Amino acid sequence: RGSHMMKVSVIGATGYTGYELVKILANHPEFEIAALVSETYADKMFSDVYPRLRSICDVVITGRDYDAVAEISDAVFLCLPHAAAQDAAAFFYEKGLKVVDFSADFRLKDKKLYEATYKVDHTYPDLLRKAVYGLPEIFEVDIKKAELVANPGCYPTSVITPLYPLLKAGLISPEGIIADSKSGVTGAGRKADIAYSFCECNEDFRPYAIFSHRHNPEINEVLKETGKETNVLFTPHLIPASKGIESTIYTKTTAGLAEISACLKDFYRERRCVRIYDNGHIPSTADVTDTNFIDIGLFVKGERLIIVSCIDNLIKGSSGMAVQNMNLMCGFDDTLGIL
Amino acid sequence: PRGSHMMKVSVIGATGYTGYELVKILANHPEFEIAALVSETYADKMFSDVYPRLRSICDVVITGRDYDAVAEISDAVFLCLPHAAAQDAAAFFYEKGLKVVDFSADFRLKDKKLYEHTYPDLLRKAVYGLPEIFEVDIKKAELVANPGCYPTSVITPLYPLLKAGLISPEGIIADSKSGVTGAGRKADIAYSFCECNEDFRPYAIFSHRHNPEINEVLKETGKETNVLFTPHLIPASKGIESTIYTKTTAGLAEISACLKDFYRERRCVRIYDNGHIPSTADVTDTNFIDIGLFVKGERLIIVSCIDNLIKGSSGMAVQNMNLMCGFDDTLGIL
Ligand code: NA
Ligand code: NA
Repeated sequence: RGSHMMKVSVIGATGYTGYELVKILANHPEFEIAALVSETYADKMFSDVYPRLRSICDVVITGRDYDAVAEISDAVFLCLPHAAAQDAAAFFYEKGLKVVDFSADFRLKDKKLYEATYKVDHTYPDLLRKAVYGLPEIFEVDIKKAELVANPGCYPTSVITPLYPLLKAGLISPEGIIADSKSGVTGAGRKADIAYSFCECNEDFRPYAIFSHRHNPEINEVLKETGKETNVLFTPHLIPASKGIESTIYTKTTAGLAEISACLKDFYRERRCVRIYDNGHIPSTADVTDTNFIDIGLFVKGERLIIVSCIDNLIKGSSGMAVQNMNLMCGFDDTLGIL
Repeated sequence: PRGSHMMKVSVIGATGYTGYELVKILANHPEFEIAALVSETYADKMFSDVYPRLRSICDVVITGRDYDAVAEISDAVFLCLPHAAAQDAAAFFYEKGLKVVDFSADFRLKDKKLYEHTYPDLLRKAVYGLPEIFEVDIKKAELVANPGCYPTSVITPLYPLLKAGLISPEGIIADSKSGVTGAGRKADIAYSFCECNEDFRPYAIFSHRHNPEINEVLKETGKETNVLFTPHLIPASKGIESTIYTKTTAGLAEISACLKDFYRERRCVRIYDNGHIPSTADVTDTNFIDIGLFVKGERLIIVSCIDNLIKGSSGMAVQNMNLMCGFDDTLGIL
């Protein structure tokens, strides 16, 4: 209704995650957009860059003035790349804003692991200790008290969410897990690279980053929080489609389907974004594209458990989760303005 | 140009996507010459009425299912017929002395028990037509079962490694992905443009018919495997990629040496061990199988890519026919 209105800004607003985030913020009943920052498209209206939003979000894009942003905003979403994200997050944090950082810079509590993976130095160790990993259906208790939240990566969301309760309850082995995952091309971001051009990706399907994708350590670092050390092997693939992630996950269980289903449905019992199937239904990316849902299908044969996990990469894998995090930091329901 | 060793060949069930790709290859083949193209649905239409891309290339008039007429004008026949029909046709042309390649599954598994099958005597005689492995058996046969498309991408890289004992036979996982042409020319809502476009999905979990095919054939290595196979539908027309997870004790150089030695004379097999990752666009519209190899500690990851309608079907079928007819297996392909 506007009674608990808060001003929110987006830094790095013209990438694909910024577009999905603005779409949500525009219709959110308590967040009011204050600034949309992009150094490249400054002095243009957001609807000049994204004409689909003409007459819905016509806010004039401004340049990088962080003092300007802090003085007009209660909260900021950072869609910046690494390193720049650290400086901005640190600035807006001490100014007293609520901060959601899309980047990886504050996700990994282990500083050397970060520097080794991202090949850049981490210069805010105390802030790194304070940041909360933004998986709303798992770490809600901690997010509600946070002022700095590291938004999870898109592939880690699709793999962590179904595995977390089963590891913690001891129903699957922590060793030998294979996640064979596939994403739409929007996962590369708004890029001019030849490798992301239409003619190179259209009709093509490929693995990439074999034994080397920066999300594999994130998955295993977070799942350690279940009390069990994991060695998930993660391999991504590029789908000739704009949006959508599917993860096929292979595990070993001593339990039967009924117990595995009860563990997941009990753990996610109040979480409207989590849709769990145990009846033979197979999630596909079209079931979750343009939604904030995560769909999980369960299949058991003997000791083999296969999990199919689907999300929209830009919404449950990024912007929608970012708004759930912001909702939670602001005292709102996690699904406010979402579903 | 007609060749000095010309032979006549017919195609039964010619108007599906496998028949289309097969006709493309036959029309350019320097020795095979098309005699009949049979399709009860499109009889009395020219092949290029169904596939206008082939206009002025293959304008052969399609005929109905009169198998005596085919046998009288053909030295050999390709059967792209559905289950059961394929059994009677292959029994007929075998009696009449024709070389036969059957695209269906009805003659792939020697063990009748897995099928449950009429013609059990004939089932004994059918040869599994994986040309880069069973060449010996193929040349001496009169009935070949063309292998399935997914088994082709998975058996081919795993066979030598199991035989040489370089990977474990237990615990192998094949996570495989295919273009929609793998469903054949069908009027099903599930295969419509609007249902498949922009969508990606696993299917047939724990239940795809190609998965016992993979394991039955790999038993010929001397190893009892339990390959877990899961297929997925790509929103693209053609192409298979198989990501294969194995356990090895051997190093990259040894695994590579095994594969490149076992396939050293086989021009359709392209093996990479240098970090190059194959993609479906590298093999689409070709008869190549591209294999990438990746080792970390005890983990071997294999990436295997084919055109599902050519190397996984029609181009392989012409390899099998070439071999049965005394030609080099890549004649008219490379
Ligand atoms: Na709003
Ligand atoms: Na020809």
